Amino acid sequence: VTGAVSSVNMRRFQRVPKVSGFSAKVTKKNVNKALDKADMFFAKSVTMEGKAAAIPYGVYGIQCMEGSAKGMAHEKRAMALSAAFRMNQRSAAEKTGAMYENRRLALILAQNDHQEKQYIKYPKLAAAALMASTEVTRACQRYAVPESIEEEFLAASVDKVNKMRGTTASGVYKSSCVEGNAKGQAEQARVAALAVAFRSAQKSASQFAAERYAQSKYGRDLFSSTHFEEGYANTYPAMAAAKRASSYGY
Amino acid sequence: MLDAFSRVVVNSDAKAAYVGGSDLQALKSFIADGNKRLDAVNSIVSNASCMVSDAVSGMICENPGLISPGGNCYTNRRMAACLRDGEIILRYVSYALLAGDASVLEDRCLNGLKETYIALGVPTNSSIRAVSIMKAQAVAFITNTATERKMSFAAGDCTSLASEVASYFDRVGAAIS
Amino acid sequence: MLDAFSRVVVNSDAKAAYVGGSDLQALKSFIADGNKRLDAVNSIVSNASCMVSDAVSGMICENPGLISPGGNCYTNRRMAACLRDGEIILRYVSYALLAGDASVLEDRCLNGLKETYIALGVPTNSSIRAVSIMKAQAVAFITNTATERKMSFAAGDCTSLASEVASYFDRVGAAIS
Amino acid sequence: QTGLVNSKFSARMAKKTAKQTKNKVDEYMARSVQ
Amino acid sequence: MKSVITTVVSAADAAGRFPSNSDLESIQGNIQRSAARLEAAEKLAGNHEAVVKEAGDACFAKYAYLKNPGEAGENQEKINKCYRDVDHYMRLVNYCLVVGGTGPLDEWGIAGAREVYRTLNLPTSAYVASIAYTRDRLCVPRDMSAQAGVEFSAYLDYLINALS
Amino acid sequence: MKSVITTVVSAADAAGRFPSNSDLESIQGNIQRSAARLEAAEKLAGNHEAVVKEAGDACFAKYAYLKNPGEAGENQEKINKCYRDVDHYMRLVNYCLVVGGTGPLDEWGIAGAREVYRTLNLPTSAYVASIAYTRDRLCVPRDMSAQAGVEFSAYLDYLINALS
Amino acid sequence: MKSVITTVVSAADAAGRFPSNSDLESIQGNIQRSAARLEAAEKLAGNHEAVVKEAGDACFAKYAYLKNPGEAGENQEKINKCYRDVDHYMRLVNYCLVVGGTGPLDEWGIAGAREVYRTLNLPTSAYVASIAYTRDRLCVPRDMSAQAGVEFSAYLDYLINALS
Amino acid sequence: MKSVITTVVSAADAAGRFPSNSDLESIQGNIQRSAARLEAAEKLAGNHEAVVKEAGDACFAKYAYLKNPGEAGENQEKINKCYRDVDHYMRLVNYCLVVGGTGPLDEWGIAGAREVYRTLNLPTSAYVASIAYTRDRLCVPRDMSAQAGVEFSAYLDYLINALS
Ligand SMILES: *C(=C)C1=C(C)[C@@H](Cc2[nH]c(/C=C3N=C(/C=C4\NC(=O)[C@H](C)[C@H]4CC)C(C)=C\3CCC(=O)O)c(CCC(=O)O)c2C)NC1=O
Ligand SMILES: *CCC1=C(C)C(=O)N[C@H]1Cc1[nH]c(/C=C2\N=C(C[C@H]3NC(=O)C(CC)=C3C)C(C)=C2CCC(=O)O)c(CCC(=O)O)c1C
Ligand SMILES: *[C@@H](C)C1=C(C)C(=O)N[C@H]1Cc1[nH]c(/C=C2\N=C(C[C@H]3NC(=O)C(CC)=C3C)C(C)=C2CCC(=O)O)c(CCC(=O)O)c1C
Ligand SMILES: *[C@@H](C)[C@H]1/C(=C/C2=NC(=C\c3[nH]c(C[C@H]4NC(=O)C(C=C)=C4C)c(C)c3CCC(=O)O)/C(CCC(=O)O)=C2C)NC(=O)[C@@H]1C
Ligand SMILES: *[C@@H](C)[C@H]1/C(=C/C2=NC(=C\c3[nH]c(C[C@H]4NC(=O)C(C=C)=C4C)c(C)c3CCC(=O)O)/C(CCC(=O)O)=C2C)NC(=O)[C@@H]1C
Ligand SMILES: *[C@@H](C)[C@H]1/C(=C/C2=NC(=C\c3[nH]c(C[C@H]4NC(=O)C(C=C)=C4C)c(C)c3CCC(=O)O)/C(CCC(=O)O)=C2C)NC(=O)[C@@H]1C
Ligand SMILES: *[C@@H](C)[C@H]1/C(=C/C2=NC(=C\c3[nH]c(C[C@H]4NC(=O)C(C=C)=C4C)c(C)c3CCC(=O)O)/C(CCC(=O)O)=C2C)NC(=O)[C@@H]1C
Ligand SMILES: *[C@@H](C)[C@H]1/C(=C/C2=NC(=C\c3[nH]c(C[C@H]4NC(=O)C(C=C)=C4C)c(C)c3CCC(=O)O)/C(CCC(=O)O)=C2C)NC(=O)[C@@H]1C
Ligand SMILES: *[C@H](C)[C@H]1/C(=C/C2=NC(=C\c3[nH]c(C[C@H]4NC(=O)C(C=C)=C4C)c(C)c3CCC(=O)O)/C(CCC(=O)O)=C2C)NC(=O)[C@@H]1C
Ligand SMILES: *[C@H](C)[C@H]1/C(=C/C2=NC(=C\c3[nH]c(C[C@H]4NC(=O)C(C=C)=C4C)c(C)c3CCC(=O)O)/C(CCC(=O)O)=C2C)NC(=O)[C@@H]1C
Ligand SMILES: *[C@H](C)[C@H]1/C(=C/C2=NC(=C\c3[nH]c(C[C@H]4NC(=O)C(C=C)=C4C)c(C)c3CCC(=O)O)/C(CCC(=O)O)=C2C)NC(=O)[C@@H]1C
Ligand SMILES: *[C@H](C)[C@H]1/C(=C/C2=NC(=C\c3[nH]c(C[C@H]4NC(=O)C(C=C)=C4C)c(C)c3CCC(=O)O)/C(CCC(=O)O)=C2C)NC(=O)[C@@H]1C
Ligand SMILES: C=CC1=C(C)[C@@H](Cc2[nH]c(/C=C3N=C(/C=C4\NC(=O)[C@H](C)[C@H]4CC)C(C)=C\3CCC(=O)O)c(CCC(=O)O)c2C)NC1=O
Ligand SMILES: C=CC1=C(C)[C@@H](Cc2[nH]c(/C=C3N=C(/C=C4\NC(=O)[C@H](C)[C@H]4CC)C(C)=C\3CCC(=O)O)c(CCC(=O)O)c2C)NC1=O
Repeated sequence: VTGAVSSVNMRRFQRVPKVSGFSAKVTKKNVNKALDKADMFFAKSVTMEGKAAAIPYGVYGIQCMEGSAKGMAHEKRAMALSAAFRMNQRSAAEKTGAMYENRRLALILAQNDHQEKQYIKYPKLAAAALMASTEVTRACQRYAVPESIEEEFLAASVDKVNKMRGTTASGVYKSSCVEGNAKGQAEQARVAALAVAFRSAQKSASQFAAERYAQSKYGRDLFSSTHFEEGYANTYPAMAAAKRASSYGY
Repeated sequence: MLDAFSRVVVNSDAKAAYVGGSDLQALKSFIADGNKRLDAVNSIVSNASCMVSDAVSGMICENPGLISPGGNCYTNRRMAACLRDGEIILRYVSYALLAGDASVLEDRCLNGLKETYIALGVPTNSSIRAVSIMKAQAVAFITNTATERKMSFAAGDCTSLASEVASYFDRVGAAIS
Repeated sequence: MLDAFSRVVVNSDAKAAYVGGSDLQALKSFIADGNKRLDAVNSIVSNASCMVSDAVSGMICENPGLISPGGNCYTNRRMAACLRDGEIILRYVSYALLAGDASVLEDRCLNGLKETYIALGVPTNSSIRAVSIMKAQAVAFITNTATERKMSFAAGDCTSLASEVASYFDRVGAAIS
Repeated sequence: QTGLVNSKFSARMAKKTAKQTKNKVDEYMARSVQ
Repeated sequence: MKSVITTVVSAADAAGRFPSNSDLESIQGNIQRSAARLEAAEKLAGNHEAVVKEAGDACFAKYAYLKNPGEAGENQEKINKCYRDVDHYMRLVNYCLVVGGTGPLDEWGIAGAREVYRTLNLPTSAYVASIAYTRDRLCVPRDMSAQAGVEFSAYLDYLINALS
Repeated sequence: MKSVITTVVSAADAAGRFPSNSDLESIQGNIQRSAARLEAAEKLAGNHEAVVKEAGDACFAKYAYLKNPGEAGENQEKINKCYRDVDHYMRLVNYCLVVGGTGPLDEWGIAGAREVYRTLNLPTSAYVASIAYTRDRLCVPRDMSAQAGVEFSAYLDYLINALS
Repeated sequence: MKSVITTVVSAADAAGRFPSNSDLESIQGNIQRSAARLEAAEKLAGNHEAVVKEAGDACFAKYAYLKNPGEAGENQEKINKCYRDVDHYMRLVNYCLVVGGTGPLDEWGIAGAREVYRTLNLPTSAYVASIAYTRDRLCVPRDMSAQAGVEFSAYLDYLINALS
Repeated sequence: MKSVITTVVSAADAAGRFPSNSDLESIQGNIQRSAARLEAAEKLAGNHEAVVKEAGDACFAKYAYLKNPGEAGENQEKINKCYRDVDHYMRLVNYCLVVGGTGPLDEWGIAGAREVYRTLNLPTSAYVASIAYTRDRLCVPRDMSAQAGVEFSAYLDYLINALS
């Protein structure tokens, strides 16, 4: 056995951070590499806390089904984990524009002044704080059943604009709105989403009453600035429930 | 959802009655043959995927109009969904066989099936025939009376639980028709 | 998430072999003290509402500079948060004692907890002092040697479980220090 | 999913809306007085 | 209504699956603890009167200031209500053994009761002085069997854990 | 993976609860079966070199077209990878005989299964020719105890009903 | 049904635009290249009674195991059933010939195709046994013209490559 | 830039499908149609300094209030910054010929152009009046061929309908 001394690169995880010079360059890029991992624990802390209201007393609920046939549950996160690759594949202005859009919407539902600071500094938390609020207070499109044939037109009228930002300035398709990546996945997304739809209209009689007032409150708090804008939200809740947050493509 | 134990208390909380040993003799008579319940839940999942293949071919052989353009079970998409929902109602009635009583079948499967099976145009006479296949097949497994298969169970009296699951497909046929 | 039973199969499948004789010896014995293991965690979850104040007032009365102005437990919102992380840690440790493996402990509770507390500014020394009281409380609750609560128990040994729960708390202390 | 207008195939809302229950309580009350 | 049944069949539903072996396995163990938690019911359902009789003065021997004017127990029907309210708690636990889970308490006594007691200005410490007496007024070999008394204490301290 | 306790400890993690008497009675079921169900798990371990030569040759003798060129079983050494997939899988049934539930079979033998067979022209009906014959070679008086046989058949036809 | 012109009047409907210069330039290709694929429509619809006949007997020449009991083709009532299924497949490719795109296949012969055959035990190898033979069976002057053979085959293997 | 082929590959990517015969037919109509619309591009590129001179002062003839003190074209540097914008829009309609669609106009010349002209007090009627003078002065058998003229004019009015 020859006496192999430890490498000089292996020794460079044993030094002290000094300020003046190249030492600050490596000190910066390992701090924010770990500040990113703080947000991923910040975002996950509120993600399963809001999810903890969905399962109310330990028994699971019909809202949080992930599949209904044999292969239905397993194919879901193949779409999800590849969509996460498509989210961070965006450009600069698609990303910084979505940073400042959530900072305009998270700022107008924060109850605390600490909670305001938690959304400004950590952008992956301000994102999932919006998304978790719509899951528990069911103000998504995927939970809104329109109560009339005009509302099904009125909800269809607004998401034609919401789908219109899933395409670029010239009309070619963005990477955001996309329903498949492999042979047969896009058809499997269709047979998935109807079981969400049959169970969205399968709530109790006491929970349709709750999100009726909530989606009306959801539209007139974050998107409405005038009196007519809070008239379509008071009168047709599902039309206000389909108002997305403009950082998506769909 | 409720089980065979959340049935006795809801019929006492409506009268504010203490659950004493007057009606606890039937809960002592529930666990008495309580082995044979899950010794019957094994008798569905053991060959579950071939069950609806016996059903939908029995639906096609009895009513052969579904293969025509205009029959519901026509296309590869529309045969799939009938193959998809022939399983799903079998899954939920296995829960009602398991849980002791059918308060989960009437709350997560029948909650709006009768209206989406008239607003879509699904033939309710073949639908009650699809159920009528899978009611007579359960009593060929829970009584070990399959023609192409025997199953090793401890032999005894179990047919009171055979009429139990026969009381349950007569709750899903009594839902959509 | 893994447990003690599912820890065996991964190491059995690290080298792609069966389970023979030499592996289930720590599994046929693991179900022997499993009846003690239910008696173990029934003691910890019966008192965790009483334990978390018994361990967060101790970290105040030792270092009283936390409730000073500008301290990390100063306002009434800071205190309500710190009373909740001490209920989360005592919730996830109680999972790992029932699982018999710390695989649940640093995927759902501890992975990234350190640099979260780095960015928040939660003091790392006053947090181990918070944790270790709950270690010294659980070992005095498992072996029934609390000062103020003697419970009814089957007579026999229990120090092996107190040895196991003492190996989970210092994983929390090591992960953030 | 999207609205019924575009990008979706089959029908929805197998749920008795608030007008739809008003017709049935009318009809039961009418068969009784009949 | 949480139990060993409705937990393994509701979680299995979200994955879209049949009863597995493990879902079958737990309800075998439901019959193993069956003979104890059934047995504690008819003793509680048989002598519920004297148990809630000793549960209410334990509110009062610790706090006799409730009989003051301006307080929670000033007239008779504010105390005649009170013996019934802990009776409802001592009847909820009889429902809580028979299902064998955290079923009846989490729906009918724990959900939102933090605002029922606060806004009506009831002392929430007066409730936990009552049920933390019957938890240790109970003998192990005399009251019931030694094993069923392990379950009976196991629910009262959960209720003690909840209101406090 | 999906054990008897990993579900019931995550069904209380999701609600943020502490494990109570529904979550604890579930593990009493992991004793009164696991005494019986572990009688067969190591019986599979010793004779595991003979079960693959029990079913894997009765497959090729019955579905005998597979030895022509233009098939998957055309050459000699590709047959060995088709023999390896029997003790890849009933290896996993031994692994799921010990962990109580079906978890290590689902993540390692069912998740991501059908996409590979449908691409690489591996007919899954010739898979179940071996396995449902292995399902019907279990001679439960001679082979093992009674109840560990129906804990061996039940994990076996879980694989027929999911390859199908 | 996806075609050459509904893939551009839907892409302009998505952006909320009027019909631009680009989408008209597409439909010019649905004049020139459209003439060949509708010329080939009369080749297939005129002799469809025998391309189901020269393909169905090739199924029972390569895979000769299906006539046995317990198989997919156990009797006569299912053999002609199998012969019937070949007739549907190029019927839709005649529909795809006149529509211009892959319209009546992705909705009718691809949508949920694999989920059906896996239940009733139908090999995708036996469905592509019919189609892959008749793909490179035709000679370019006799069956149709030269460039129509480029149209017919490139629509033929699409049903092969997606079912496999 | 939206063009003939970027939209059909982006609609095939957004469903995950391979390039079909639909997308391969849609470029057949790009081959014959390029042989017309190319011949306006080099024709305009060779003679752009005479088009924008005529099309420039045909704005200061229709509106001569622009040279009043306070308005857009008051001094000579502001007049030169008007002729340059005509030369910009002549480039982006030269680019739309060679790209094959409306792409380079509504990326660099239409998007946001409503808000710059409103803020900087530029009248958009003066922009469509300098474009429409070029659209009507177009001798269809002299300046180009027939089908090069139906394509060169089809972008000059898409720009007009954009700016109003
Ligand atoms: C402040 C300076 C200060 C405290 C606050 C208090 C905290 C403390 N407690 C221990 C040891 C235990 N604490 C326990 C918690 C409880 N005891 C009970 O009996 C009830 C159930 C619960 C209160 C609701 C327990 C069980 C112990 C173990 C022994 C026992 O039987 O009580 C310590 C560490 C030990 C030490 O340092 O002496 C601390 C700091 N003590 C304070 O000094
Ligand atoms: C109500 C929502 C919820 C909570 C809370 C939770 O813990 N899980 C979901 C529902 C749920 N799902 C299962 C079982 C599975 N869930 C999935 C989906 C996962 N796969 C993914 O790619 C992602 C994105 C990160 C997720 C969440 C899958 C594949 C399964 C297993 C399917 C199988 O074949 O077993 C359960 C528990 C039941 C179980 O079997 O674990 C719950 C509550
Ligand atoms: C993203 C939101 C989209 C915009 C914007 C748009 O214009 N079109 C969307 C993307 C897109 N999707 C397809 C093709 C399919 N999409 C499918 C999913 C839908 N079908 C459903 O049943 C459900 C749930 C109810 C959904 C979302 C399916 C299926 C297809 C067909 C896949 C195939 O292989 O044929 C396309 C291509 C154009 C088209 O409509 O086919 C685009 C651009
Ligand atoms: C499939 C192999 C299953 C299986 C299923 C069982 N099916 C049973 C009875 C049954 N079978 C049919 C359809 C059959 N009869 C027909 O005339 C035609 C074709 C036109 C077919 C496919 C029906 C309608 C019924 C219901 C009762 C009846 O009418 O006979 C059955 C019970 C009897 C037995 O087989 O012993 C079983 C077990 N068997 C299996 O093992 C896999 C899972
Ligand atoms: C050390 C932590 C303790 C101690 C532990 C022991 N417990 C013993 C036995 C025991 N515990 C239970 C209850 C447990 N089993 C269940 O099924 C349920 C509820 C679902 C629970 C909480 C039972 C049933 C038993 C068996 C005896 C009985 O019939 O009650 C025990 C005996 C040996 C053993 O089981 O391995 C010990 C040593 N005992 C102590 O002295 C300290 C305080
Ligand atoms: C007396 C020493 C008690 C006490 C009792 C009071 N309770 C009062 C109101 C009240 N309490 C409950 C909860 C109880 N009733 C139930 O039905 C159930 C379980 C399902 C429980 C736990 C309710 C729902 C109500 C309102 C309706 C009612 O009057 O029963 C009350 C009156 C307060 C007021 O009216 O403002 C009294 C005096 N109060 C005490 O301090 C101790 C604990
Ligand atoms: C009646 C509605 C009209 C009229 C119609 C005719 N148009 C004729 C020919 C023609 N137009 C275009 C340009 C247009 N066709 C395209 O394919 C595209 C882009 C994809 C565009 C913008 C073309 C290319 C042609 C064909 C002749 C050529 O090579 O340029 C036409 C000629 C006869 C025919 O259709 O074959 C007629 C009658 N003409 C009229 O006078 C009235 C007003
Ligand atoms: C032999 C060439 C085949 C084969 C064919 C069989 N198919 C059987 C039943 C069957 N096939 C289909 C799909 C069919 N419907 C469609 O709409 C289309 C195209 C769009 C097709 C191909 C369905 C829906 C059914 C069930 C109803 C029916 O009988 O038609 C079948 C009988 C199976 C049985 O006994 O139940 C056979 C033999 N089988 C083979 O092995 C190769 C692949
Ligand atoms: C062998 C069992 C491994 C393997 C080893 C390779 N390591 C290579 C470079 C390298 N190795 C180490 C490890 C060692 N040196 C230290 O100073 C310390 C402690 C601080 C340790 C553990 C280091 C740090 C490095 C990088 C530094 C350097 O050598 O320049 C290496 C060369 C790869 C190449 O030629 O580019 C190999 C092959 N690789 C293997 O696959 C097996 C598993
Ligand atoms: C609503 C505010 C959003 C929206 C979100 C989407 N959710 C999608 C899938 C999905 N998300 C959840 C989590 C949900 N369950 C909970 O228990 C809680 C709170 C603790 C929440 C938010 C579930 C159960 C599911 C279904 C299973 C799955 O993940 O597939 C989803 C589709 C992504 C996908 O297919 O994977 C979206 C887009 N939907 C909206 O349109 C608004 C913006
Ligand atoms: C098959 C034996 C039937 C039959 C079934 C069809 N169902 C179709 C659509 C459909 N099916 C269900 C039932 C099921 N899916 C669920 O998710 C749930 C509960 C959660 C249940 C009970 C639903 C809800 C739907 C609508 C959603 C969907 O599109 O799948 C269908 C095709 C409709 C279409 O695509 O146009 C068919 C053919 N039809 C029959 O003839 C027999 C009796
Ligand atoms: C001439 C027909 C108009 C007129 C135009 C003026 N435009 C002035 C500035 C200006 N113009 C544009 C759009 C143009 N510039 C670009 O870079 C591109 C795309 C590549 C386009 C289409 C912009 C963005 C700007 C502002 C920045 C700049 O100065 O270049 C302008 C000067 C404004 C001023 O100095 O006050 C004039 C005068 N004026 C006319 O007389 C008619 C109305
Ligand atoms: C998790 C998996 C799991 C199971 C499947 C059951 C398995 C099981 N079944 C029975 C036992 C039995 N099972 C049946 C059931 C039947 N006999 C018949 O003739 C019919 C075919 C069928 C339904 C009527 C009968 C009649 C008995 C004996 C009655 C009794 O045990 O009291 C017993 C008690 C006797 C024994 O030790 O085997 C057990 C443990 N328990 C489990 O833990
Ligand atoms: C849509 C397109 C389309 C077709 C191509 C034909 C397909 C076709 N060709 C032949 C029949 C034939 N086809 C050929 C041609 C050839 N034989 C070969 O082996 C060579 C590879 C190739 C030379 C070019 C010959 C020589 C026959 C007659 C011999 C025979 O196949 O029995 C037959 C059987 C006889 C019959 O027509 O009934 C059929 C169905 N029909 C159609 O509808």
